[PDB]
Amino acid sequence: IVGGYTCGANTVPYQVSLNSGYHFCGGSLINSQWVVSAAHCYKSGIQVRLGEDNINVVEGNEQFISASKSIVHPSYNSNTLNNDIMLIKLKSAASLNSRVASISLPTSCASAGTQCLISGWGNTKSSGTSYPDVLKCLKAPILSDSSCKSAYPGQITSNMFCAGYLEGGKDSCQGDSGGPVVCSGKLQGIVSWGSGCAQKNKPGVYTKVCNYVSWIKQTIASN
Repeated sequence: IVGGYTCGANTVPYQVSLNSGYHFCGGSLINSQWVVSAAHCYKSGIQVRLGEDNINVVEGNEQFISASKSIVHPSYNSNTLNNDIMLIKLKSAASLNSRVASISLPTSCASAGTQCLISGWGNTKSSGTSYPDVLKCLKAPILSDSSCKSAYPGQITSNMFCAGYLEGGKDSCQGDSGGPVVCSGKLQGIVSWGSGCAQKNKPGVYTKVCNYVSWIKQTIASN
């Protein structure tokens, strides 16, 4: 997260870290046994870490649960990142509490201007790279359709939306992958892609979760 701020220990209970001997992506807890992330965050043997703040230090409130299966959307396009969503089922149900809680899926898409909360342990610099210990936050508004399409000419599909600041300086970055974009208590987006990080006219492009609610429900139910 570029230009964000320390969220504060477990102030984003639904935020999770995908681990492969190291943090490589973010994720959102949607129920005691399922996590929503980006399809580009796929890999075998992922270990989900819940209740994390300082990913470099075991603080005592974490729950490490191996993913029993990571299901990428059937229509995921690796080149464009169209349909960049993935469901991860936990080998076992997480113990939900004040530091480990799920986020509600949307029942309708968010309007331009809707301010959201984006979080993650990604790269904190727009040039080069520096990773934080604790979870970083960022309040960013959803960008209008036209401004989104102008920034990424012909690269924005209906399963994507922009959010951030066109003047740059504040944005998500590599490491935030799969992380949440919560607006009014609803997970409306997933950290997907973008041109650089925090560049002017190059805001974060996020997976439009509202478009995948039926798929998510259908996948969770038959798994």
